This record gives sequence, structure tokens and C-alpha cells, in this order.
Amino acid sequence: MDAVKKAILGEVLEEEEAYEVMRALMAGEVSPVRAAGLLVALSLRGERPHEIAAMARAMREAARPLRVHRRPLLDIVGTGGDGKGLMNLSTLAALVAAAGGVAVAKHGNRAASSRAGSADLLEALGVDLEAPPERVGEAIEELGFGFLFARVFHPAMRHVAPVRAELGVRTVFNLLGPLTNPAGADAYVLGVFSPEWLAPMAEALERLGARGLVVHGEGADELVLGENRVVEVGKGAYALTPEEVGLKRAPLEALKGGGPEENAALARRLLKGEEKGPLADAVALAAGAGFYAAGKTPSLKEGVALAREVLASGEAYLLLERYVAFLRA
Amino acid sequence: MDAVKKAILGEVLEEEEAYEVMRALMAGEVSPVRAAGLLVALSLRGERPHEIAAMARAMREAARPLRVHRRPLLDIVGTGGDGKGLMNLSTLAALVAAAGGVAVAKHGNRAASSRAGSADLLEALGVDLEAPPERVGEAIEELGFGFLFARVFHPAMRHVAPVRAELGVRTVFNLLGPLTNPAGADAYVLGVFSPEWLAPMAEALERLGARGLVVHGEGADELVLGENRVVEVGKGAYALTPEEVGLKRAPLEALKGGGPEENAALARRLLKGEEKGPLADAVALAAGAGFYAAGKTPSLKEGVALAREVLASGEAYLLLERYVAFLRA
Repeated sequence: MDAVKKAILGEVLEEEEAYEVMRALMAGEVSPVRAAGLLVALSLRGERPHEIAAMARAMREAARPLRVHRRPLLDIVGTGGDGKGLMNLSTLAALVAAAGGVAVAKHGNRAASSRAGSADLLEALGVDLEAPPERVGEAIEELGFGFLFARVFHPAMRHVAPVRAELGVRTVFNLLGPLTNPAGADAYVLGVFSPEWLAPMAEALERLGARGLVVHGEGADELVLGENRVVEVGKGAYALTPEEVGLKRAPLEALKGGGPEENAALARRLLKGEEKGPLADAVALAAGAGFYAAGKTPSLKEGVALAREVLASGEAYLLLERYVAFLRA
Repeated sequence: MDAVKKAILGEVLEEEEAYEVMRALMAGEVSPVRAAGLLVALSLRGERPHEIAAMARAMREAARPLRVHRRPLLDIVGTGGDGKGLMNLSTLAALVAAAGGVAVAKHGNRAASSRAGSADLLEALGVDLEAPPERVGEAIEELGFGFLFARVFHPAMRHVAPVRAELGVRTVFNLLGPLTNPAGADAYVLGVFSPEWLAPMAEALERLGARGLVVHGEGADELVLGENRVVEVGKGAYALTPEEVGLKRAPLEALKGGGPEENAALARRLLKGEEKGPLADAVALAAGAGFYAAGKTPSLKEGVALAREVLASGEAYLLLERYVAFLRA
């Protein structure tokens, strides 16, 4: 029986079938009606780690090829859809990590008509999102940082997004986004929207041959200055608080930021080491987890300590401008 | 929240939320993509009786209106989709019931599966399927019989038909068909494709203020000359065998039909009272369940005895002819 019909029927898909269904979606072989039915059936059934990993493979394989030598290669990405609208700090944590000596290939996208997306912020900072995949790869090899704009690497998403937007609910694609880095990143600080996804996503990463931390910060799909929950690949689960790594707490509101126009100005002051409020602490936290995930520092605390020093030096801003100029003719 | 979204999320709808969802669909306000999604979500978590009845009322409200004064008004119909291609026994049984003095408003359509649907049979017999609704209502109150062609009464279904065919699976619409009699029939012999739908559908009919039996016969969505399962509105569940109503068993193969003309040929022999084989027994069984559901006979046994006589009298054929001509008058 057809793999898509089987999914629509709500039956659990075997690894091969799950891969086939995603391959067809990415190949533009599934009508919107069936894509819609398929996605609803999976979100209601509860996608399993083996299905998740296999579909992740189908997606990666369908993307525009790009190979990078730099290793370890870190990515600080989230599943999105936490439903809170805080300032995406992953992008800034990525720049901090790259400035700190870790090769980074940050997977990102635009905020669905919200302008609060990583892509939106970088562009506002001077990043020409039109740069071909080859040039981005070159930036990763030479500068140690690259921003992988999902539109550029995943053509089929132009046809999937409308289906997702109309369904208006979370689907398997929220999980696959972080698991489909098109540069082959192998170290992660992957945030999820609900704690129920920490364990299964950690296994998904392990299945894909990756490592790092899967995190969740009190409802948010990113580390916050509160009672974070974490799951380490190759290790287990545990809580991570600010005080534990030398940082003090602060309400989520302190990490809300503001309008897409205001976020850009903040980013600059943050990367320069000018801004030193709760935003600078949450950036250090995620960057620290990155340093640790990629093996740059032996512990999370030393990772955060490095991130604060890097952030305070302003070198992360010099890297951003270096990258901006690198993409220009 | 939005009713359609709540459905897509897999949550049980409140009755009026269910009414609202179907009203939007029939009004053509739901994109085929969100429609495909809600339909899959509903079929997967299981539709409840209160939801089914509410959606049925919504659907009835969007159909071309037709009011019939004669009561009780009997309909012998099934959910269809059982894949067996049997002769159109319910249409013949409906005519036998009408020849017995019970006002009948039989709901039906052409068989897309292949051919030889209730509408196809009657068309071959000369019924003008295009006869306006107001005309069919005149026949019902004058000749006691009428065929309600779905295509003619439910133009709004064109907004949904495409999504049902594309999904390729059963949805709530397979259940609503028999619950949307355009004439407001209140007595039923309603067949379902699977036994698990007997009780929920009986409850749905009760909520709709209707009376009668919901039946299932060894895989078939109608009464067969075998071990039948029944759930009567206001009485409960029970098995129904040919023996207890004075009939003899026989295999489904004997109830097989064929093309529209062939089916029309047999229909002529049966209604004229010339063919006394298994087909005659099956027609009597259903027509008898109809007399009983409509309150014409105090029991199924008596209804079957009356049905056998009416069929053997050839009276049902005279009625048909009176029907055809009436539509051409």
C-alpha cells in the first residue's frame, strides 16, 4: 500500500516508509490535500525517533548539496513554535561561538510574516541572504561562520510552508528543521518547544551521528535564565540553572526584546559587549552550551565563562561585519 | 478557539462547534487544505454521536429545501463504501414499502465506485434524475414515493467532494450521507459498512429525533440473507436472521448485481412479482424492516410477511410506473 495513504490512515510508518513519504514531499510529488492529511495524522499519532530520523535523512538528501571540512561544526537551532515570541538569541549565540573559535553553520529561516526570524535579523545587519551555497560554505571554511538560509537550501519548503501555515498547528517539520542542517553540522544546542521532545530529539541526533545538548527553557524553545531542562546525547537528562554557571536569573520578559527593528540595534550593542543586561546573559548561556557541545571547553560552566569574555571583547561583532563584507562582491 | 483548528488539533468538538465546522465547510469557507486536515483528524480520533448529529443538521440546512407533510416518512439507505456491488436492494425495498402504504423518500446517488448505483438503476427505469426537487415532493405526497438524488439536493457537497476523493479514505462524510435525507425522513433502516458504527449511528439518529433500525449484514452495508446485526432506536442491539422472519439463508453472491440495464431487468422481474429467488427474499427482509421502522407493522416478522405479499402482488412496479410518468408529466 502507498506510504502516504498508510500515514493518512494513522498507521505507524516503518523507517523505510517514513523516508519514502518525506522524499515524495520534498520531491514535490504530494498534492496539498494529502500533504495536509499526512501531516495531521503524524502530529496526532506522535512521531517516533526512528521515523523522525529517517525523514530527516530524506530532507537532508533532498537539500542542495554542500560539504564542509570544518569540524566540529556547531549549530544552535530551535524547533520554533514555542508560542511566546522572544528575541531569537540563537543567531547571536552562534556568532559568539564562532568568534570563540568554534566553526559554526547556523541553520535559519525568516519569521513567517513576523520579521523576528534569524534570517530577518542577519539581513537587517548586512547579511546578503542571496549568497549562493558555495560562497556560504567558503565563509564557513575561511571565517568559521556561515548562515544557512533554509529557503536557499530547501527548495521544496516553498510548497510545504503554505500547507503548514494553513494547518496552523505544529507538525513534524517543526522537529525536522533543527535536524536538517545542510552543512552537515555535528554538534548541537537544539531547543524544543515542549519538554516531551527533549528525549526523542536527543535520540534523533544520536541516530544522525550528531552530539550536543537538546534544551528547553520553561516553555521556550531556547535556554532561558530560569529552570532549563536538558538532555545530553551520549549522556542523560538534567536541569540547568543560571546560578549553576555563574549567571543570575531574570524573568522571561527580560528576554522578550521587542520589534524586529529594535532587535537589530540590540544585536549590535550585544555583540559589541555594550549591552550587559539579561539578554547578554542568555546569549552567553546558549553560546556556552555550544562551546561545551562542540568540545571547545570541557564543561558548561567554562563554556559560559568563555562566552562572556568573548562577548565582552566585542570580537563577535567584528566577526559579523567580517562575514557581511565577505559575502559582498 | 477556532473550531476548525480545534478539530485539526484532535480535540473532541462541542456540539455547536461541530455544527459550526460543517456549516463553514458547506458554506465553502474552509480551504480544501484545512478541510483535508480536519477530516483526517476526525476520522483518526473517532467522531462522537453528538458531533455526527450536529454536522448532519448543518448539512441538511445547506441543502435545497424540501418539506413533506406526510409522516412517518421512511428512507432505506446505507453509508455505502462496503465494496461488494450487490443489486440495489434498498431501492426495491423502498418501492415495496411505498406500495404497502408507507410514505417513502429514498435518498441515493450514482455509484462512482464503478456503476449500478441506486440513482443509476432508477435512471435506467426511466426516472428523470433532473426532476426539480419541488416536483419530487409532489410525487411523495401524491404517490407516496420519491427518490432524492443527492446531486440535485446537495449542491454544497461540490465544495467537499474533491477533497474526499483525493484523501482516498473514509471520513465523517461517509456517515453523514444517510443522515442527511433532504425530505426530513424520520423512519429508517440505515446500513453501515462496519459493525462498530451501529451503536454510534443509532444514537445519532435518536438525537435527530428519528426512529428505526441501523443494520449491518456480514460485511455488507445492508440487510442480507445471513447473520445480521441491528441496533434499534429506543430498543437496543440484537442479531437478525432470515429464519426468525420466515426467510431462508443464502450467500451474498446470490445478491450480486451488474450493469444498470441488467439491474433494471431484474428490478422489473422482482417488482412485478415474477422472481422468487434469494433476491426476492432480501428485498422482503429490507422492506419488512422498513414497515416495522415506520410503525406500519408491530414487528419485523409481520413487516416481512407484508413485504413478501406486496412484492408478489406486482403493486410495487405499478407504483414505479406511476412515479416515472409523474416526473414527466
